[PDB]
Amino acid sequence: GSYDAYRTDCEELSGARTFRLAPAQWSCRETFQA
Repeated sequence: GSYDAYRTDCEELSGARTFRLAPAQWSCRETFQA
């Protein structure tokens, strides 16, 4: 994972989302705009 430490968030948002959908929906979408 961990594409220059940017998508290291976004791999939860790809899978772990089912048990997150807000506490982690706070980085991939805006730290680099997906």
